[PDB]
Amino acid sequence: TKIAMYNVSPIEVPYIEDWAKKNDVEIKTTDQALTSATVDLAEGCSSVSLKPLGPVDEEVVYQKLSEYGVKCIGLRINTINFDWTKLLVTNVPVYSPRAIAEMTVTQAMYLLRKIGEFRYRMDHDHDFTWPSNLISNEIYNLTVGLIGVGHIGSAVAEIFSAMGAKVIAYDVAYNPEFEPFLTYTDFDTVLKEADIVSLHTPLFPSTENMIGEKQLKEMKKSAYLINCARGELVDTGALIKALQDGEIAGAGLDTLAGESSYFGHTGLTDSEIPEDYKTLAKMPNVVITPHSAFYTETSIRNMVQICLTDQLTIAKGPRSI
Amino acid sequence: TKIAMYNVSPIEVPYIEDWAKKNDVEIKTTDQALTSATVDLAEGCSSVSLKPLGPVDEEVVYQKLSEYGVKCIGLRIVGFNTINFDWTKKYNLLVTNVPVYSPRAIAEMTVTQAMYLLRKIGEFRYRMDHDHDFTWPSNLISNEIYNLTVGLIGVGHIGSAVAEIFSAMGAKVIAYDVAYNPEFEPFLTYTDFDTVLKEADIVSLHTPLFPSTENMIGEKQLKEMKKSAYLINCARGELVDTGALIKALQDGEIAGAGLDTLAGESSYFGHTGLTDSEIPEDYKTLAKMPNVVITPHSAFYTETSIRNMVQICLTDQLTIAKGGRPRSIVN
Amino acid sequence: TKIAMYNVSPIEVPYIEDWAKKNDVEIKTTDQALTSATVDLAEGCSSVSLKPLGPVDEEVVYQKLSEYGVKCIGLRIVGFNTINFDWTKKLLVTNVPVYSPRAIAEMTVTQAMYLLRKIGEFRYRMDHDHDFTWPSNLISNEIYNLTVGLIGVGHIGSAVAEIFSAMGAKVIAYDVAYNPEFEPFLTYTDFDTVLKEADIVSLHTPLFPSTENMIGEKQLKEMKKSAYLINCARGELVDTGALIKALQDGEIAGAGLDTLAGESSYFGHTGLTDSEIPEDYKTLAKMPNVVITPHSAFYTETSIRNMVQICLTDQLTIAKGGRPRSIV
Amino acid sequence: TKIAMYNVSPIEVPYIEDWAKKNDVEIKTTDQALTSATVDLAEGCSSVSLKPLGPVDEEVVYQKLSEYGVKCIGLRIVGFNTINFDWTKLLVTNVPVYSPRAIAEMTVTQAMYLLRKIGEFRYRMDHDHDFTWPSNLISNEIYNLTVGLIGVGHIGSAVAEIFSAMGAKVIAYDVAYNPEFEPFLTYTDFDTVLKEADIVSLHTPLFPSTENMIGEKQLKEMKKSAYLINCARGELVDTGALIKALQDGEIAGAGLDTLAGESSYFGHTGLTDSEIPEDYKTLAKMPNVVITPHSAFYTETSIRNMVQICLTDQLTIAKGGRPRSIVN
Repeated sequence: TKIAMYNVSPIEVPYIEDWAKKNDVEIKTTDQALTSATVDLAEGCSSVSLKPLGPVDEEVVYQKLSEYGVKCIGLRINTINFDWTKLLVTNVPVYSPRAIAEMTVTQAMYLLRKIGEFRYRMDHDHDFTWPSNLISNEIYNLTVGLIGVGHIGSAVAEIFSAMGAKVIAYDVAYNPEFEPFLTYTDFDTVLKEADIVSLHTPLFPSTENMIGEKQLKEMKKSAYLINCARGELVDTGALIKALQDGEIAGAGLDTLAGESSYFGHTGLTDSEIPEDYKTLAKMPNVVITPHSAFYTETSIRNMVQICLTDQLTIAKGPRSI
Repeated sequence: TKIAMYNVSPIEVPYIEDWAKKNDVEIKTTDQALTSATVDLAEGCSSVSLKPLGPVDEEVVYQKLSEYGVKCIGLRIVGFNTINFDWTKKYNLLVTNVPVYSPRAIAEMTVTQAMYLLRKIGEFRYRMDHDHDFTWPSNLISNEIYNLTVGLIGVGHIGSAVAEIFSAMGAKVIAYDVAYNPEFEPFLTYTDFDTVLKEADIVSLHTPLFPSTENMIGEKQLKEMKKSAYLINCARGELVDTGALIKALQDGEIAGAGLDTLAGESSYFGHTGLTDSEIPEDYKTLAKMPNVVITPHSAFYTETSIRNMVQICLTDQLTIAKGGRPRSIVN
Repeated sequence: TKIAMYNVSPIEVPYIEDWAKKNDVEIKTTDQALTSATVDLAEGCSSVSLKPLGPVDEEVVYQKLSEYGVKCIGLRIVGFNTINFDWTKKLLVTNVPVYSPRAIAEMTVTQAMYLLRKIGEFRYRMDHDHDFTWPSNLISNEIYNLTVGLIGVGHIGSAVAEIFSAMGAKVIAYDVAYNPEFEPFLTYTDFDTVLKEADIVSLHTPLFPSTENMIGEKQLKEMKKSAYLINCARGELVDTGALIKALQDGEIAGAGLDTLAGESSYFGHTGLTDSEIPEDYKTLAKMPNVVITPHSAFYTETSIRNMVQICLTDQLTIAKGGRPRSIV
Repeated sequence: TKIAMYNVSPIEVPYIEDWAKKNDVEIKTTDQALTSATVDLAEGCSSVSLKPLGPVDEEVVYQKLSEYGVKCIGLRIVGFNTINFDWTKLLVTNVPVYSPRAIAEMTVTQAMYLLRKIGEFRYRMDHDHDFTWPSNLISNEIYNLTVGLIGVGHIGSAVAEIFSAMGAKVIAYDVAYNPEFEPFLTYTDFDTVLKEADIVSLHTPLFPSTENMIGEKQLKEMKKSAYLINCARGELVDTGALIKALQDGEIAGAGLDTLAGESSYFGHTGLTDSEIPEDYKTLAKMPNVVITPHSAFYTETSIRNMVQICLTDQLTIAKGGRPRSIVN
């Protein structure tokens, strides 16, 4: 059984070759996205694997898939026109909840200890003193609020509750197994009571700009906001006003609305990076990361490996569909 | 029953009045140092309490103290170097300190720096802001903490608290202490110094500072660490030979470092209006490094810490007034 | 809208009356099973709700159901096998898949800690020998120096892992399927190794034909003499004869059971003759290194609350042409 | 540098031998108390180690020890009442902290066993032949419960870390404040602990002022559903009061490792019926009580630490150290 991969980064490669040899399956690979110009590669292959940057719109790819004997298209992570697939599609539902959870916790502790604000005082004003307004506090004294909790949210809960924190959380769906770690309550209560706020809901039209002005005047003025989920969840401009006028204490971001413009690219001009970004990046009580929350060996390993072993069971007869 | 308080900063005040209500003790307060000028205020007090900025230099102070009948000089800090003890025995004067005030403050700073470094955060921001580069390079992939072993040198209040925390998160904690405490076995495994350095993905210092501990971390010790590993010092600068740490980072002996305290820190931390002349190249060299984070000995700086420095001090002195001797007494 | 409930227990009532006054919904109830007779109360209902002990084997029930404009049968348990599914082509079926993982994880843990401390063994020497000494063969250990092994790890296996891991024990586990969300709490490994290394072996696979009698002689001899076997899963995972033999010979050090092969005769029954109660129960039950409970791992307020509320909320969702995921 | 050891038991033997072997000391041993016949063994030795059952009250032994030229009496327990300090005039060292988690774990174990009603169920199964689930034997998940500690030291705090990890709310009364401890518990007053906890655990030391600290008034103050755990010291509880409160439904059950008046039979065999007390028998017959014979301490770790902390203390003595274990 032969497999054909697409969109591969050099970092995915080692784990690919480790699976290739471990499951004793022939694998062919390439960094380029799957097109009509690269379908020729899935010859013999029991499956094609993608990790798409973009839509695979043109439909003759599918024609060639089922003509070549490909049983399945397996993603490593909606980019698939599902109408044309009537081939089996698969995804990678879960790669490392702890990855994004750990980034979340990290950004929140950095801000809490107000490290960014101290380094500014130190480096620009040359002020190595301890001001009344920069006092910090222990994590167990705080109560954390989560807007949306799934695989990523719950890992965040287990960690903070473990550190002694009260976690309170709003989700439209009751999972009982989470009760050891958090108290379910309403949206507003979460915003009102929480010293750290972490976004973990999905992205839908209804959820776009979930967080804007109201919310921020509504947060504790001493609260920090954490978004390791999707930039479209936050009204960015709103955030920027909120921060300036001090309606929150800080924000930690792994993502911003319109991030695809510059996240993932290199060698940009001052002109190609947006001012809202440039403005936040400059705030000592903010931290931004280039959507890197997902980026651990475990994430990489599981993005490749889950999909290939799946792909092996499809060259014979799993839940990923 | 009366206590005189010195060196009070605004920030202590609410814990001060708070404690004075909780216990029914009368408190006189001042933001000034204890000297010949101000010893007056100790009148009819059982104890004075300080958070000193310098030696208590004047014999007169101690004499006039035991002459008022002040039983004890309570410090609101661990440090008692600022007290002349020849003279505290000469005047039959007790001295107390606050040795333990908020271990989780520091353990939490420790963890925070570890995690920040581990997620390469400062290194991404660098690529972002200065090379205008937002890609994920190969060498900046991170790992989850439950896959790592964290290594403590010195396991005291702070060390064990680091252990309970990183252990709560599933990391393996190994540690070297000269002293065995069964209390800590649920959270760490004791090993030897050499091994802690050798096996650890994170090395965190928590031994006290002695002559026998000055420069405990040096060239040989940074050579023995992993290329991948991070050095954390939220303990004391003097544990680290700074030049050596610089050399190690530059030479890629280790991957990064988190510092709350520096050797020779005492001449710049907690100063303002410094001009480049008065801040060292030591600190400058470390601070431009994306894989280094430095805080200004702020590991302790939480409301719990401040509060406890007030209240632990004041109840220690209240029990001295009552005729007790608290273990906070310095001998 | 209307929902009718059968198999209701006194304990369920408050939680139900709460969902009821909360959702603006009529609920009519009865302690007795769904049948030819009692189908008559499902009139006008969007749904019925069951917690059955027998198959609902009468066709008439189903037909009169689709006759009343009843949309769904919602089980308040996991096991939907008490439904004939051919006839449900008339009718939707929902279940309550997860209600308290932790209820069972905490029973599991309690029984382990109890044997590990040898309290039943001590009370035996105190009460029968008038002996209050402390013998060599009764020394115990701290949980963090022991390694806990899981055969099968689901919602329950992971909750258990979470707890033990949190107390500082090492956890190993065998599951046919890989779940990344469990790595902070356990290490995956092979079946054999779970048995060979563990000090406590707990079972959390599901009952299947290919799984019936998972634990027999081979496996018990392979466990550590000092190990403890926990079954808070399903009795049929364990061959009672083999278990009895092993405990008797010292091939394992003890066992905690909430469940037993054959248990249906007597679990759930009162006023029993000594005949009505089988000898293997009485034999394990006479042993001080055994603890047994009557299939109440599940039994907490959280489980009752959630078994009622999840199922009703699902029924409402289906009363509004919703389709919550507990469609079966 | 040679050591004499007294009171050794079969289980200690191995850690003794492994430590003498690891540190190059010779040790001599004997199972009887140190008195004036066996003192003859401590000749040439730099220190002794006992684990006493009753007072060393012979003066020959003290001055014969300082004649043989021994420097300290190392105890392998916390309890020093047995050494006479008039006669030590000789240093005395004890072993103050040997395995907090051993006691904290018995505390937790007993607490979970109670909380899950395994004893009450065992009674209904074995005496009533009743294998059903009653309303009063509904149980609860630990994270929904709150744990109150009277007294918080090495042990009470270890109990706190454990219950905190499981997600319970922990609260404690102590006369002293321990910053190290705020992550696991919240300090408060005595009344409040009794008033709000679903489990009460005793961890205060025994002092004249603490004798009968939990008695009639305090038990009326606890909740009908609360359990009392005493893995601390029996004289802390008024057994009469406790028995009668259990009888009246003032509390829901209790878990005990120690009893006011235990030293008559705990650690003995084989008593007559007259020799095991009425109170004990009353409690032991209560399915909602659990009683272990002061085995809370009794682990591998504990035995080991008792031996090795004492011997190494004694070795730092022979080379001229004066370790903090010195009690004068």
